[PDB]
Amino acid sequence: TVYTREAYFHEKAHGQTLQDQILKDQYKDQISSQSSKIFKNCVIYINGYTKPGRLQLHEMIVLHGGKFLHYLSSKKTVTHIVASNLPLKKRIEFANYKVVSPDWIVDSVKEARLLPWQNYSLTS
Amino acid sequence: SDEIMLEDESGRVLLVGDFIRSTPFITGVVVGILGMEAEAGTFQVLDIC
Amino acid sequence: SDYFRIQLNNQDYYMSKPTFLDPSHGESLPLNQFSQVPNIRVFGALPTGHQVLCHVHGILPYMFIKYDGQITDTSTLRHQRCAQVHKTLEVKIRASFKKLGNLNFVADVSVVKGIPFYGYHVGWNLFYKISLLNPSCLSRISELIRDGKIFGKKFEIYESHIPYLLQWTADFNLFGCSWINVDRCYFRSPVLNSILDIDKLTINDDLQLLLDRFCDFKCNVLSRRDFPRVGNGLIEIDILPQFIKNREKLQHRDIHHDFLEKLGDIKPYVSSARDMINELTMQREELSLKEYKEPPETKRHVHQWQSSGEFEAFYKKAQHKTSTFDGQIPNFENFIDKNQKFSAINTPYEALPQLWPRLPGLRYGKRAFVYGEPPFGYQDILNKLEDEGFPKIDYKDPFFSNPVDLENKPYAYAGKRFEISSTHVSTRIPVQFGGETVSVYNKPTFDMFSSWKYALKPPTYDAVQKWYNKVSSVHDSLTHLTLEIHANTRSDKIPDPAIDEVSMIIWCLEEETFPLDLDIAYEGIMIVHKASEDSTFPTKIQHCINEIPVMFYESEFEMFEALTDLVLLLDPDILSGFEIHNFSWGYIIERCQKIHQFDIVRELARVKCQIKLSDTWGYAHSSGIMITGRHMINIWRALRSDVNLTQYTIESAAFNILHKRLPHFSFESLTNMWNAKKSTTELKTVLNYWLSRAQINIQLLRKQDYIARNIEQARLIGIDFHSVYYRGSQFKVESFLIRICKSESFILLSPGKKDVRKQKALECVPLVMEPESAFYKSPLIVLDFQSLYPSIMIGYNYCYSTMIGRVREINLTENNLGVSKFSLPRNILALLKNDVTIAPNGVVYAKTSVRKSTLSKMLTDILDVRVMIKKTMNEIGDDNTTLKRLLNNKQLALKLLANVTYGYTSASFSGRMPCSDLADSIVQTGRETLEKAIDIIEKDETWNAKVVYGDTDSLFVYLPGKTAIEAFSIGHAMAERVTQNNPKPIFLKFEKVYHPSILISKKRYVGFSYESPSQTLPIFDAKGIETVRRDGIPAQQKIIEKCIRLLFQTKDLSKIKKYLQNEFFKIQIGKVSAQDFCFAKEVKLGAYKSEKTAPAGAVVVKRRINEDHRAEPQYKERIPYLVVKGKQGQLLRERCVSPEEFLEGENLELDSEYYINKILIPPLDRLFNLIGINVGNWAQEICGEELKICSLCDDCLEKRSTTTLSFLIKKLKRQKEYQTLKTVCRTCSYRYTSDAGIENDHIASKCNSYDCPVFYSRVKAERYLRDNQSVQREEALISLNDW
DNA sequence: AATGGTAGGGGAGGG
DNA sequence: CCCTCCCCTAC
Ligand SMILES: Nc1ccn([C@H]2C[C@H](O)[C@@H](COP(=O)(O)OP(=O)(O)OP(=O)(O)O)O2)c(=O)n1
Ligand code: SF4
Ligand SMILES: [Ca+2]
Repeated sequence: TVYTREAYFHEKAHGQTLQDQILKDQYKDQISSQSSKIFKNCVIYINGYTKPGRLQLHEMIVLHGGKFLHYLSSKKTVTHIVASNLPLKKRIEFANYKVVSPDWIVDSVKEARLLPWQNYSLTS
Repeated sequence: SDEIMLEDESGRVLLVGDFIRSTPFITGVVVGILGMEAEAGTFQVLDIC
Repeated sequence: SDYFRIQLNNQDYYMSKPTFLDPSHGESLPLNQFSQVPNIRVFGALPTGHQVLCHVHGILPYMFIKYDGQITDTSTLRHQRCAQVHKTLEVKIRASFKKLGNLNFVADVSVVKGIPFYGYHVGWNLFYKISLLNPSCLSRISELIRDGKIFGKKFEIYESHIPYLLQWTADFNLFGCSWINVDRCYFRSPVLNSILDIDKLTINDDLQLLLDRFCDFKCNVLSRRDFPRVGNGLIEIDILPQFIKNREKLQHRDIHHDFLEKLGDIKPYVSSARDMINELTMQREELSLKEYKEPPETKRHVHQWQSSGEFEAFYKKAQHKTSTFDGQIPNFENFIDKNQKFSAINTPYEALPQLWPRLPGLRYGKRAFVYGEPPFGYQDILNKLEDEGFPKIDYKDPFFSNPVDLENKPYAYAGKRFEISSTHVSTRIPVQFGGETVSVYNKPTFDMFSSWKYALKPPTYDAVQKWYNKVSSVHDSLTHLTLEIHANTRSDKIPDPAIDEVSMIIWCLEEETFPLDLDIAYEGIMIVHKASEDSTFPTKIQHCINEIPVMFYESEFEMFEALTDLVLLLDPDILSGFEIHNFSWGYIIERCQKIHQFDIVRELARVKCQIKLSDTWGYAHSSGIMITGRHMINIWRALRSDVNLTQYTIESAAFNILHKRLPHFSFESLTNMWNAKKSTTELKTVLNYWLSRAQINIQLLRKQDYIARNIEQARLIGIDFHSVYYRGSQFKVESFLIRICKSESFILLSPGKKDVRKQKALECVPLVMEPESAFYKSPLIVLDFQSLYPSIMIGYNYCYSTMIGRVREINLTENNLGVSKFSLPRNILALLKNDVTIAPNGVVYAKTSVRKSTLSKMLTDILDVRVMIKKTMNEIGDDNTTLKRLLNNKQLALKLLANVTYGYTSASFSGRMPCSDLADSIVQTGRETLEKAIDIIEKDETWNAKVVYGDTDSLFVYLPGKTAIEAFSIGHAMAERVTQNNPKPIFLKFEKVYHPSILISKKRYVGFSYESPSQTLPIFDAKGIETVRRDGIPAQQKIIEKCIRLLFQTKDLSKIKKYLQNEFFKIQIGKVSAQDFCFAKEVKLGAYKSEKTAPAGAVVVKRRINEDHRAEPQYKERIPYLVVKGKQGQLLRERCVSPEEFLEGENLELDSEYYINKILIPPLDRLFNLIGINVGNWAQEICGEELKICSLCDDCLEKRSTTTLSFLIKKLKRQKEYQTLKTVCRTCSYRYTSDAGIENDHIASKCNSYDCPVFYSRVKAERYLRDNQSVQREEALISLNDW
C-alpha cells in the first residue's frame, strides 16, 4: 500500500534492529558468558550529550547484549534511560524511572558484570 | 473633488459655471439646476432653485 | 549581440510525426524508421519583449545500463550486440505493452564510456546508451528494466530519475529564465501572426531589424502545408540541436579516468553563480561601497575520532585480506590498465552530436596618625573578588517589590530550592558586625515632647522642570496579469460555479515589467449587462469610473470570449489571483466547464492544439490548475510560504504588509449593492472595492518580490520558473548535481523504490544537548557554526564519488554501501594507504589529494555566494531597509539550498538517490566536532564557562558575572580558537549574546539578544515558545511577552503578579477585544483518520460545510474559532464556537475560566517554575444596579444627585465611544464610497471584516447599547426623574 | 502525483 | 496515568 510516514519509522526501527544484529554477528571476539550478556533483557536509550558519546556507547550496548532504542516512542518498552543532564520538567515527567549516568555502561563493561543502578543513579 | 456634481438616483453629471462656484454646498440637499449642456459631459449652471 | 536570444520561460514536450527536420533513422537499426519522435516546445520572449514559441527537434531522452560485453571487442561485434539487445528490448517492451519494424518506443542503443558516480571508480566503464522515443514512459521502462522483465538478469539502470527537460537542459547547458543562443532558426508559416491585431500593434523597428538580419524569406521560412502554426504567439520558430550555441562553452575535463590529480598532471564550477556575484557587486557598488575580500586564518588541526584505533585495525585487516600474494607493490602510475584501446568508444558528451538530424591640600592636623594603605585597589578588587570564588558582578535575582507577596513559604520546583527575598526594608537583614547581627532586645523607652523629621527626600526642582518641559531596453522579467471576479449570489450562500453567474471581472496587468508599451490603459472592467435591463446603466458606470475604460457585453459567453481574446493579445507570462481555486481563474474555468461547456483552458493556453488529467499534488501544494505556456501561482499560498501571518486573508495580509486597511463586505451586501436601479454611490463602492482588491494584490506581489526572487532562483539553479515553487528541493539538488557532474563524464545511478526501502537505516543522529531549566541572569554566549554540514562536505571530502566503503566487511567479492553493491580492485586499499580518510562511523573516504569531489565544488560555490551576500548585508546599516530584507531573503534561500543539497542524502523516504552511509558519517562527524568544541571550551582554565545548552551546531556558553563587556571578547576568542582547532572550511562565528536568557527545554528558549556591543536597545528573541507559535491566541502571546519583558527588565515579580491579576480580572469581567482570544489552526479535511480524531477547527469546518457546501477551505488553511462557555464535562470540540456565530450570538459568552486556565497557566508556569514560583496561586487568588450588597429600581440608597450623575457619565462615555467608532468606520469606508455624506455611513456599518479590531469594538458597543443593562439604567433614570 | 532528512514539545480524547 | 493523533517549531 502507500508508504505514508508512520510505517516509515517502523521500517527504520526494523532496519536498525537488523543492522545491530548484523554488527553483533560480525563482532565475535567477545567472550562467552562474560562481557556479552551483561545487559541481557535490557533496553537503553541515550538522551542528550554523553561523555562517551553515542555511536560508541551504542557498540558497547549492542555487543554486550540487549537492544538499543533510538526513539523513545513508548515509555513501557524501556528499562534504563541514560542522560547526563535533565531539566526540571523532564525530571518531573520521568519520575519513578531508572535514569543513570552514562558511565554506568562503561563501568559494567570494564567490571564484566552488571552493576546496580542505585549508586549510579542520576538523582543526587 | 474640486467640482460640484449632481445626482438624482439616475446618473451623475458635472456642473460648471460661476453661479454655482461661489456658493457653499453640503451633500444631502437638493436644488434646481438650470442651464445649457456644455461641450463635454458637463452641465452649465445659469440659475438655481 | 549577433545571436538570436530567447528567454526560456516555460518548457513542454509533445509527440509528433517525424519530419525532415527530425532524425528518421537510427544508428543501431538503420533499416527501421520511427513511428513517432519527441519534440520540445519552448515559450520564450525576445529581448525586445515580444513572445516567441520555440520548437526543439532531435532531443531524445536516454538512459544508461551496465555493458554485458568486454573491452577487447574489434568495433564490429559491438554493433551486432547492440542491434541484438535493441531488438530484444523492443520485442519485450512491445509484448509487455500488449522482428517486424517501425520502431515506436525504443529509438537507438549505443556503447559509451563513463565513470560511475555511486562509489569510487577510477577505470573506464562501458555503458549502454538506450534512447527512448516517448519521454512519458521513461519511469515505466526503468521499472521494467530494474525488475528484469526484459532480460533474465536484474540489470541496474543509470540516469533514469532525471527528468527529460532537466536532462536536456543539463546536456545543452540550458538555464531556466535565461537566454538561449542559436546561430540560425527556421521560421514558421507567418512571420507575424495576427489573431486580431497582434501583427499590427506589436510591430516595431527592432523586430524589423531582427527579422531582416536573421531571415531572408527564401530559406528560413518553412512551407505552410507541412509546418502549420501551433502556438498562439506573434512569432514561432523551429531550431535544431546544432543551431543552439548555448553549448560548446562547457569545460569538459577527463581527469577521473586515472589518478591524474594525484600525479599532478593538468573555482567557479557553476556558471550561474558568476552572474549572481556580478549582479550583487554591481548592486553594492551603487552605494559607493568598498571592494570584496576575506582574510583567512591558519588552522592547526592534527583529527582522530573516538574509535580511530579500531577503525585503523579493521582497515589494516581489510588491506591484508584484499591484497595480492607478494608481487610488485602497486603504484599510482601503473595501477590502471594502460593500452586498453578505449579511444574507440566515445564520451557521453561526444555521443550527443550523433543521431542528430544533420540538416543540409587639606592638612591632616597638628598631630595625626596615618593608617596602613588599603590592601586592594580600584582595579584589583574585582579580580581578587573573582579569584576568591564569588562572581565579579552580582546580578539581582528576581524579587518582590512588596513583602506581602512573599507568602512565607518555601519556593522550590522539582527538588531544587530557590531563595527569593524582597528589597523592602521589612525583610532586609540588619547589618552585622563580625558575622553576628545586632538588634535591640529591650522594649523602646519613648520620652515626652519629642520632635521628628521626615526621611524620604522630595522630588528635585530639576526633575519637575524636565518633566514639565517634555509634557535597460532588454526584457529580463516576466509579464504579469491579475484577475478577480464578482458573483451575484442568492441570499447568503457565497458564489457557486453551478447556479451563480459571473457579473464583473477586473484585470490589471503589472505595468512595471510589461514591455512593448502598446495602446492600453493597463486596467479594464468587464461587466455583463443585457439590453433588456435598465437603460443608462453603462453611462452611469462610465461616469462613476471616468478613468478606467469599461467594456460591456450582452452575455457571459461573449464576455468570456472577449477576456480570452484580451489574454491572447496581451499574452501574459504569469496569471495570478489571491484564490485561483474557488475564485478568480478557477471559478471561470469551472463555469465554462459546467454550464457553458467551453474548454477555456485550451483557449487561454499558448498553443491552439496538442493541449490530460488532474493533479492532486498541484491542488494541495500550489498551482492546482495548469495552463500550457503560462505559469499560475496561488498568491495566498505564496504569502503563507513567505510571511508567517495568522489569518492569510486579503484584508489581513494587506494590513500586515502594505499597512492598508480594507473593509470587507458580505456577499449578500455585494449582491444587494450591485442590483439595478441602485444609487451611483453603491456602484462606485463595489467598483472601488474590486479595484482596491486587485491593486492591493498587485502591490503585495511587488513588495514581496516573489517574481524577482523566483526568477533569480531559477537562473541560479537552472530549472524553469514553474519548478521553483511547484517541485521540491530534490529537483534543484538533482539539477545542480547533474550540471556539475556532466563535465566529468560521470554516470548517475538511479535506484528503484525497493532499493531505497531496503537501504540501511540512519542510526546516527545530530546532537541535541538537554538544557538546564533555570533563569540565567549572567550573560550567555551562544556560538553557532555557519553552514556546518556544507563545511564538513568541503573539508572532509564527503560525496558520492569519494566513497571506498564501510571500514568493516570490506572484501574483494561483494560489499554493501548505500543502495548498491560493487567490487573493489585487487590492491586499491594498498595503493591508497595514505590518501584516505576514515569517517567516525567507520566509512573510508578518499582524500582530497587523490580525488576532488564535485559536491565539494558546488557547496564551496554556494557558500562563497552566501558569504558575499552576508557581507553585503552587514556592510549596509539602516541605509535601505528593503535592500537588507531582500539580501536576507536571498541568503536564507542560499542556506536552504545548501541544506537541501545535504538532505539529498538520508532521504530514506521519497528519495531518488539516497545514501545512508554518507549522511550518517556527516551527522556523526558533526556531532564529534561539536563534542570536541565543547571539550576545548571547558578545558581552558582562563574561563570557567560551562556549556549548558547545545543545538546541532549551536553552543550555549554561560559566562557568570562577566559584566557583558568582556563577554564579547571572550566569545570572539572562543570562536577563533574553535575555528583554529577545526578544519579550514569549518568556521565558527560569535553570532549574538544572551544577557537575560531563560532556558526552558530543548528547542525552546527566550531571551534578549545583543548582536553588537554598539547596540543600545536589545531585540526580543524567542524560539519555540508560545509567543512565536501560532497554535495559541494573540492575547496569550502579548501577555507572555509583557511578562517576560517585565521580568528581564525590572526583575520584580510583584509587578508581574499585579499585571497578571489585572489581566485575569479583565478577562473574567469581559472587557476584552474578543479578537485576540481566537485560535488559528490549519485543518486538512482529507488527512484525518476519523471524525473522533479530527481537530477542533475540523468541527467548525464541517459545521460550515453542512449549511453550505461551497465553504470548503483550501488545504492547510487556518480556520478561526472561539470557545464559548459550556456545561460541566462538555468536550472542547463540542462547543467550537465560530467567530461569525459567536458575534451573532445574542447570549454567547466566552469561557473565561477555560481560557484563563488552559491558555495561561501552563505556559506561564513553564516560563516561571524555573524561578521557583507558580502562576496558579496568583490566578486562584483573584440584585442591584450598583455594587449595597443587595436591595423595582434595584437601588437601596436613593442618592439621586449622584446616581443620575453616574448614569449620565456612563451613558455619555458609551455614546462618545460609539460616535468615535462610527466616524472612524465612515472615514475608512470613504476609500470605496468616495463620499462623506449619507449612504456612506450605511455602507460603513455594512462592513463586517473580522481582521480589524474596530469592527469588534463597534459590535461590543452596539451590544452594550442594546443590552438589558442599558434598559435598566434608563428605567432607573426615569424613576429617579419622576419626582 | 508528487513528496529531503533529523529531532522535540504540547494539548485533546480515550484508556 | 499513559498512549495516540494533531499541531507546531527548531536544526
Ligand atoms: N532544514 C534544515 C536546517 C538545518 N539542517 C542541518 C544542516 C545545517 O548545516 C545544520 C545547521 O543549520 P543552521 O540552520 O543552524 O544553519 P547553517 O549551518 O545552514 O548556517 P548558518 O549558521 O550560517 O545559518 O543543520 C538541515 O539538515 N535541515
Ligand atoms: S471595521 Fe470600520 S474600520 Fe475596520 S475596516 Fe470595517 S470599516 Fe474600516
Ligand atoms: Ca548553522
